[PDB]
Amino acid sequence: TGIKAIDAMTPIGRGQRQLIIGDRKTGKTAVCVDTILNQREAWLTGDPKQQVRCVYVAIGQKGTTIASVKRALEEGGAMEYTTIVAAPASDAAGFKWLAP
Amino acid sequence: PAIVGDEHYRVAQEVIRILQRYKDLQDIIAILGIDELSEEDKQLVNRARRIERFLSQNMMAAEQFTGQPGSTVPLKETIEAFDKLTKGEFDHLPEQAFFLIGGLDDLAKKAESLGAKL
Amino acid sequence: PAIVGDEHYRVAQEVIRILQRYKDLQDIIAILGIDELSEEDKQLVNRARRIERFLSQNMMAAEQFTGQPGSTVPLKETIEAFDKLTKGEFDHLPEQAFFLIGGLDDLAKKAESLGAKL
Amino acid sequence: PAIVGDEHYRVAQEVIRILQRYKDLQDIIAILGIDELSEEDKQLVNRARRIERFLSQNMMAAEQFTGQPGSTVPLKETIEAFDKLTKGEFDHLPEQAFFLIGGLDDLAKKAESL
Amino acid sequence: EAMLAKTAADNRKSAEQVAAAQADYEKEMAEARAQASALRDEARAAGRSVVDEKRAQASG
Amino acid sequence: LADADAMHAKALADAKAESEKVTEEAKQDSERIAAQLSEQAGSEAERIK
Amino acid sequence: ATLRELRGRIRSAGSIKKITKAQELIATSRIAKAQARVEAARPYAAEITNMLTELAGASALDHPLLVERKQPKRAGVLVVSSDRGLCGAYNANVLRRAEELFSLLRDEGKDPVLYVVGRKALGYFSFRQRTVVESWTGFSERPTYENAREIADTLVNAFMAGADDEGDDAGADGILGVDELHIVFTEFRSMLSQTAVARRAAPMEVEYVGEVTLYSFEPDPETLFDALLPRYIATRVYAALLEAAASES
Amino acid sequence: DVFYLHSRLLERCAKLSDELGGGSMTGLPIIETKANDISAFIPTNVISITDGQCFLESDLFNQGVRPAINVGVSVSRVGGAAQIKAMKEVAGSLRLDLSQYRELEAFAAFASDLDAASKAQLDRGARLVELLKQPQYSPLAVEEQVVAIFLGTQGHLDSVPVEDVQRFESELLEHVKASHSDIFDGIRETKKLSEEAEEKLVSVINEFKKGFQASDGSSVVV
Amino acid sequence: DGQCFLESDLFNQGVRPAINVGVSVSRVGGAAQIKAMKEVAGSLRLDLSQYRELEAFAAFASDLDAASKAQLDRGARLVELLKQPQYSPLAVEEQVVAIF
Amino acid sequence: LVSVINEFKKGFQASEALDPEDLEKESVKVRKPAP
Amino acid sequence: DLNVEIVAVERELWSGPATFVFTRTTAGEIGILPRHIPLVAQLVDDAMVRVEREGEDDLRIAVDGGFLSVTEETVRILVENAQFESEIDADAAKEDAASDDERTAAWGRARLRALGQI
Ligand SMILES: Nc1ncnc2c1ncn2[C@@H]1O[C@H](COP(=O)(O)OP(=O)(O)OP(=O)(O)O)[C@@H](O)[C@H]1O
Ligand SMILES: [Mg+2]
Repeated sequence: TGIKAIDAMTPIGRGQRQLIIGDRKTGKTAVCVDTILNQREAWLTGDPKQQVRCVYVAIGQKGTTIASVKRALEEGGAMEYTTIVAAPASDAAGFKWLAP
Repeated sequence: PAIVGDEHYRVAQEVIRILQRYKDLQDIIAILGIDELSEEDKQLVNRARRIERFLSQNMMAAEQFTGQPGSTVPLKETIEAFDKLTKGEFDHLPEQAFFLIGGLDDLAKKAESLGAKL
Repeated sequence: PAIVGDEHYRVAQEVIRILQRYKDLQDIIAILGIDELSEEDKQLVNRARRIERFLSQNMMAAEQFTGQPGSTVPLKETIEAFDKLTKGEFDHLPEQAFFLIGGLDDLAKKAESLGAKL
Repeated sequence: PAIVGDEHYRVAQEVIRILQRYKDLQDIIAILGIDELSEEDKQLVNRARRIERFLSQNMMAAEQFTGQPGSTVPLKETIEAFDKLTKGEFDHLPEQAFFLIGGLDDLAKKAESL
Repeated sequence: EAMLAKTAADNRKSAEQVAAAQADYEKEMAEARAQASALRDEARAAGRSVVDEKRAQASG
Repeated sequence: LADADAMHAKALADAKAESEKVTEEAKQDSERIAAQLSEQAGSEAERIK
Repeated sequence: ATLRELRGRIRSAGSIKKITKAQELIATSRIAKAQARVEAARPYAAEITNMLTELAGASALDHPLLVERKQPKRAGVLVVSSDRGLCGAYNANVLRRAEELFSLLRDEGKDPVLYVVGRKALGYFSFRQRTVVESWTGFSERPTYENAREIADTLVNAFMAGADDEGDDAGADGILGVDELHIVFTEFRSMLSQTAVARRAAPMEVEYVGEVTLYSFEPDPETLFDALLPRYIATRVYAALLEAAASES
Repeated sequence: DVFYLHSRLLERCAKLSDELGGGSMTGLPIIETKANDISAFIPTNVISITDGQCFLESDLFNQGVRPAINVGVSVSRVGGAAQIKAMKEVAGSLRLDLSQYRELEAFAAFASDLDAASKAQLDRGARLVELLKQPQYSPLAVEEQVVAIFLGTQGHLDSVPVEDVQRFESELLEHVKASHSDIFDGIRETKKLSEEAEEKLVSVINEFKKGFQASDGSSVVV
Repeated sequence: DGQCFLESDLFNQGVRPAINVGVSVSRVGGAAQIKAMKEVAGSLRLDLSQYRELEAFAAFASDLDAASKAQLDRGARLVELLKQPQYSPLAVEEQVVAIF
Repeated sequence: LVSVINEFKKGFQASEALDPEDLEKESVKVRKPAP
Repeated sequence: DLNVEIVAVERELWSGPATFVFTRTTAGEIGILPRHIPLVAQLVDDAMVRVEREGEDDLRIAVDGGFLSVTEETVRILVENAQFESEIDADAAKEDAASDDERTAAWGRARLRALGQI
């Protein structure tokens, strides 16, 4: 993930499911975006055994928040290997239910 | 005051105020005992303990449980006793002297039985 | 830091940290008193009380309630004032001097009115 | 006692008492160090450390990790061994000798090996 | 008597002068390291100003 | 006394020597930092464009 | 709302738990230190007691500090308390002992004179409206010999000023002294037991022990005894202060 | 069937066998709790489903602990199997160090009353807490993380003031990458910290400490 | 348009009417008062709120400062002033003089 | 009003024991016998 | 050889064998040798104690509130306070000396005498 706390105290392996749980405005999206950005060097390696393709599912977020996340990924060059599946707050309950 | 008179009402309100202050202090007391309270608060807490014990009484219908005959206290004696107790005139008597008794005469007899003197 | 700037972000984070520490210490101060805190904790508590008072402000829309005209504080003045607070540059002023005022000029005036001086 | 007998109950209760007292002293040991402890406290701490380490055992499933095979201590053997430990008949032996062993025979062999 | 007093004051002078020399050496070391740190910080600050004006120009 | 004075002089000579050495190293590090930051700023400008 | 309140109360209780446990361990360490100080003080007290015994044996037992004042009417009571308040019933016990001593003194016909060590007794007597002639504060946890010597000087001076006092007039002294000196303090018998006790320090009485090369005194036994007895009073005050500090911890 | 919803969603994240190409999908579900009540229905279900949890807390965030991960309750059931050997070595002591630090933090003002071991533990814990702090949008490569954790857990931050740790760390990492990048190379290619690399790193750290200056101005050497 | 919060705790401890000043408020404010009352009672509610805050905070301050003691004394006097028995109305002028 | 207040303020009128043996006695030891 | 013991009110300061003990009682200068007769004297207000050992330099001590007790076994020196030669600084020995206060001046003179410059 590139985050010292996670990579040292709660390491994540490939194929694991690591929940990020917390109250609002605690940095959950920050941690996930940092992980996606950290995958940049692995992507540049070019070797599929090292490369990590990223999917970011946004459920129930306002469209401008998704735009901000995409902007952050652009800044770090992460959108070259990242796909965003967006079901913003205005979407029907069907899309919010199906996006994951 | 309009119905029970000014003295009855005043004594009742003073008793309630002391008991309310004791209830408020319960939070501190539960953790730290009474030794961390100011001198005024310590005095008030001792007075409140004595008041709350003295509000108890040996009831007529309680004899079947304890074998102790009940007592009846006239209203004037009750007002006088609680006036004195709120004034601090019985601060020297032990708490148990106030427990399950009638009027001031019973308080005197029980305090004597416990070695204390009124 | 990217948008508001390094100084604004730094001062805001310091204010939030001080207020969080004060929130943590509130219960200890309530039960065991402030004397049992460490020296740095006492200093932080004084700073935090002054900071929470200074975050208060007399608003124009509130003149109908307080009967006091409102004030407007430029952002740079706010940042400088709270930077001074977080450094303890106003610890000698009574905390009441920080209540419902504008900038540092209003703070100096109120401190003069209360007998202090910055 | 009605199920496992009085001897087992007494030995287990004594072990529990010693371990609980040691746990109580753990905070003092951590903060102020073992120096502040009383002499009786130090003796109890040593005895409790040896007891808590003799509760460890070389398990059958642990062989694949540590090549040593596991042990099966009979109930009476365990009862008597922990009775002796509580009474204070092994406090002279080093602590390391109590790691991952079976009954008293293994304890003697590991003590000799040290 | 004067030779003895000399010997004494001279020994005292040497004993304090060794310490004074060590203190002065440490002081100049600290001053030079502080100057180096100030140089590094000023270089970083100038670079930050450069990137900030670059941001302003690019935004415009 | 002679030994102490000579040692003090030699210590001050070493003081200079090392002060100039560290100042030179600081100048080199400052130049390296400036070049690195300028390169990063150029990359950021490319990204902005 | 009720659950939110309960969770807040739980957080508060946890913080209080942490602080009290930390203070309890710190008090353990402080007890060790205070006991060390008491033991360190012991030898000087014992040996000076032996020297005072020798001088008293080889001198006329007529010192003003040893003679009982006829029809005494004042008592100098020194109540030793703590500056800090988280000590449980320590101050309450000391103050009950002092109050009982005051009642006994009133029965004996002496008006007590109050000297206080520690802020808690100061507050107690301030609420009780009992005037304090002079008080010391700020050294209850780790008293030094300087503090004890100052207290002993004050008490001994008050005792001396009481020799010429008749009725209520100060006499030629110009100061209305006291005819007796008492110390109320907590003796540290052991970790579980710490008992408030009142002991009279002046006028020291004499009890004779039957029997065991004699000693030589410079310049003479009388001057040595006179110069040593106040030092003994200071030593006893210091020992009491250290005992009070240990019992407070 | 809401539990079934999330469980069937999250069981599709897996590490496939080599017979199926050995590919994998790692899941990072995010859950928003209210008033930090992790016993609510959906937090309970998702916690049950997943392999580990990173609990983020507002109190830690406001304290400056960012990312605000509560390492006391955060767990990873995969654990060391998901770390490289170097990180496994340097991160071995972090758990106990931080737990002891949280035990001792009540005695922060009483370092005189603490024996040497406890005061050292408290100082090390403060250093490590500062060490785990990270700015936003700044992922660290595994080798840089290993070097930083090495600094923290090998006593190389003991001589540094607490408030400086972060800067020190960052600066030192920039120093190595600029002049001693062979350490990072070694760590990355071998995924372990060799003895020679460790000695070179210690020497580099000490020289940098010589060059470093604390915020208060005092030297950080020795 | 605002509320008067009556509390049994305040009532029992002698504060009658048992109005909890901290939470009681009027949304009309000075417009609902005559000029004299508005003049002599502009900051009364805030002053008593701050007084209650300080009193709670300074419940164990062994050594308060002069300003804090002044605030506590003034607040206690104001609290006593606001006490009022049942069936004892005051004309607005009398209230103005009392608050003065 | 303030003058009236000050005049009125000038007019205003604002309203067991120890057992002697329990008291331990410090004494000076005399190696000699009783008198 | 005889056992000397310099013991303060709080902590015993020194104890060990010695060959000679010089000091200044109120009567006059006194020198004690191993089998001196039992004696009890009072050191002068600005006394100094010089303990001559075997194979080591004389140990010089400044004493405040002194009392000498020679016994068939050992020699003891009691001090309200005492400072060794190493632990004494000339400057404060000077400003402290020549001061108005009697005890301050005596302590200064004792410190000077222990130093040697008198
Ligand atoms: N490591 C960090 N250092 C500093 N600020 C951070 C860090 N991580 C997050 N933040 C800031 O904290 C705030 C909350 O971050 P973020 O929105 O990622 O959290 P969240 O829990 O997902 O929030 P939300 O409930 O709004 O979705 C943002 O201002 C973010 O910039
Ligand atoms: Mg988010």
